[PDB]
Amino acid sequence: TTTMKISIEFLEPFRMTKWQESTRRNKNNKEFVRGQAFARWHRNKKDNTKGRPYITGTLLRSAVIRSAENLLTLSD
RNA sequence: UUGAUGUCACGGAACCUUUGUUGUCUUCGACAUGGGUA
Repeated sequence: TTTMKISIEFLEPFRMTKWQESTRRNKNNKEFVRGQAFARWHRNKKDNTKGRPYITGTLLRSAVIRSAENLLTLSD
């Protein structure tokens, strides 16, 4: 395998989801499903708010697939 | 700290209603103080 280092630079304030317990991270929780397009909060330990933000590779993948659809539309 | 053949969340105006307002002559006279003498 070969590794491609990337970085993302924001030009505007970005949105982030409210952290939720693992019993609630499923399709029947409206709050979790609505936040799936935002950034996430990670707690270092589940009983403390201490943590830091992150972005999933899945979301970037989805955005890239949409972009690829548009580019291939332009090139026929 | 994701999981992958499927994410329109740039898919959603913190928006809407509310009088810093009501009442009042820039006037006017008797009052302070605590003993003293048998």
